[PDB]
Amino acid sequence: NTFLSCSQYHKMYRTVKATSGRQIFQPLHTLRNAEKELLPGFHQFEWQPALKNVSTSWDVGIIDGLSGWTVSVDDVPADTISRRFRYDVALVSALKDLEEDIMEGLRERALDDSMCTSGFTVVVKESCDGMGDVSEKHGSGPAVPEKAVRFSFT
Amino acid sequence: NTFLSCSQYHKMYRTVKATSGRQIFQPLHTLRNAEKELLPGFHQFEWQPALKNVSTSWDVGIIDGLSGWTVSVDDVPADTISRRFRYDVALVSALKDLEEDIMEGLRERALDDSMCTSGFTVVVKESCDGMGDVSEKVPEKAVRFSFT
Amino acid sequence: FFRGTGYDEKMVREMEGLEASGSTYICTLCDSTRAEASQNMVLHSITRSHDENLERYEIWRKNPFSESADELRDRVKGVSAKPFMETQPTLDALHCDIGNATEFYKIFQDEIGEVYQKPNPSREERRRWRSTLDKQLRKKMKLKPVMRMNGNYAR
DNA sequence: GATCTGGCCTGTCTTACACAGTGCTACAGACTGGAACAAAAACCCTGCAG
DNA sequence: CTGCAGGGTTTTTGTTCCAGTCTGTAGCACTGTGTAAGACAGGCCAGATC
DNA sequence: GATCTGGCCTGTCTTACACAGTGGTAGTACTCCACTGTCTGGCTGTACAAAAACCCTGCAG
DNA sequence: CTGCAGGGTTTTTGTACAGCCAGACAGTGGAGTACTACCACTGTGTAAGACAGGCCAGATC
Ligand SMILES: [Ca+2]
Ligand SMILES: [Ca+2]
Ligand SMILES: [Ca+2]
Ligand SMILES: [Ca+2]
Ligand SMILES: [Zn+2]
Repeated sequence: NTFLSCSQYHKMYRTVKATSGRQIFQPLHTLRNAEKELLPGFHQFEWQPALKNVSTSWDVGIIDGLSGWTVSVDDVPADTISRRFRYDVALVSALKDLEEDIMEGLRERALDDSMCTSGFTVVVKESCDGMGDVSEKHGSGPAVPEKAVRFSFT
Repeated sequence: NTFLSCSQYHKMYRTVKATSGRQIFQPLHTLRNAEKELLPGFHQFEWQPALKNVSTSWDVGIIDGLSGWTVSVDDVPADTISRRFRYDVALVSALKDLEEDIMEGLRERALDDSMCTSGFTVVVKESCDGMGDVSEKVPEKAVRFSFT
Repeated sequence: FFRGTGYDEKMVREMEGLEASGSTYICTLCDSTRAEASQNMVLHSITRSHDENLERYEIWRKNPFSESADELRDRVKGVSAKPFMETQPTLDALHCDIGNATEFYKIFQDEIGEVYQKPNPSREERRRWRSTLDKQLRKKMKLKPVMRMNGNYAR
């Protein structure tokens, strides 16, 4: 939430560590470990029926966006840089994030919990716009750090 | 030591104070005058004899370097931007900062502490250099003059 | 006690009223000429001092001997401009390091090819010996070149 | 049948304007005390009530 | 035995006064950055022309 | 029209100037799990003596 | 009024009985762990001046 570094975090960490007698912040690696569940690709799940032409592998995290674009020069170039998830894995991550509030709302709605297993309709908005010719530092020889497009949902 | 912004610091502080606080970090306003010990223009001092050609006010902090260049566009233009200190104030700040270390070293050598208050000699290194290709946000240049 | 030491060459010579920089007078300390500095190399005395440079500059201005351009240039041993910031008689550590580094860089680019065997090489062969030196520094020692060699690349 | 021209429409500059951040600061709005108060929260307690 | 109307009881939660006294945050000045609207260029096809 | 010469051009050699900072990875030197039985030293009900610095008092001047 | 010493009070200071639980010391085997140091990685040329070569053009006789 504060855009701090990895290094700088550890710096001020060792600082407060030797400062007043306690391990007030956790160091890096334990923060990394604790976080790795908050990313996509941690919760196991299923689909009924099974997915259409989708690998049932779940625990995967970040994929490379080219989707196995055969890099051979003869064909259309395959240099296009891209990153994404498995859409569905991102969805299950987002949903299990919100599960706390869904459980709160079920508490308010007083619906019995042995009756809240099937009838859920999540409405999902999605969006896709491009941010053009972005400015970024230390380019004296162009490396296409300009035209980006961000796929998103809510 | 880690290049954080004001808003940066306030968010961090407000956050860590919300949870398990028991406020820990200090608010911004308090630092905004707590630093005044470490800046120039805080510590009393003087010279015998008095310095030549120097206004003897010991409390001025940051000063524009132009030194009251008459803005008359008739004459040579006063456009070049600068900021500096008054050497003496800088030196007294740095020295009275070293106060801790010099008293420590005085005690380590077991030399007396009440007397021997008159023969201190300080060799100070100065160093200056320009800075090329400063991405500007006047050409792209700048010169920094420091000392140690 | 103040010491003006941490200035690069260009600034030192510029503020002590020297002819910046690679002119017939090179050393900020010993006033021997350039070519003479190749005949003798080790035996020299350090003389250059602030106040005496002010003396030599006053001589340059008044011209009390009515000598010509070059004779006066020599009589003051090359002091044209009036210095104003006093500076200690010493060299820098860093960029002497970088200068020796780039000097050995050049001589390595030279000896990769032939120099005692080639009286005057051409630009193409110079860049080619550079290129094979860079490939050698990459295959062995894992050193790609940079635009100009800084302190780390010099070490 | 070969050629001149208005409209137009796609592409291109520009450039005005919004946002973004960052240190100062000014303020408005939170916290402290005594009296004193109303006025329910929840137990309990009677009471007219079946 | 049961039902609430509603009595007692402390507790809570306000709460009225001024002062503060800190604080966050919304100013404020600022200039650097990214964009999209709009001017306008030109070429170029259709319409008018020779 | 032959000759000459200062000033200009090309090529030269030398001194500077950006390249930090950020995240992932790894070896490695430094530190608590449970299990233990034991000891010292603070705590505590009053009564007992010992220092300290003043305030009055008394003798002395 | 001066300076000082028996007594005085009042307060601390400490030792005195006695019992009691908190806090550490050794025991181990390592497993972890924090920490510091590693990687990979952008990009591959410039700007100023001094000097000797050569020429060449502007003026001359
Ligand atoms: Ca868009
Ligand atoms: Ca847009
Ligand atoms: Ca430098
Ligand atoms: Ca530099
Ligand atoms: Zn020398």
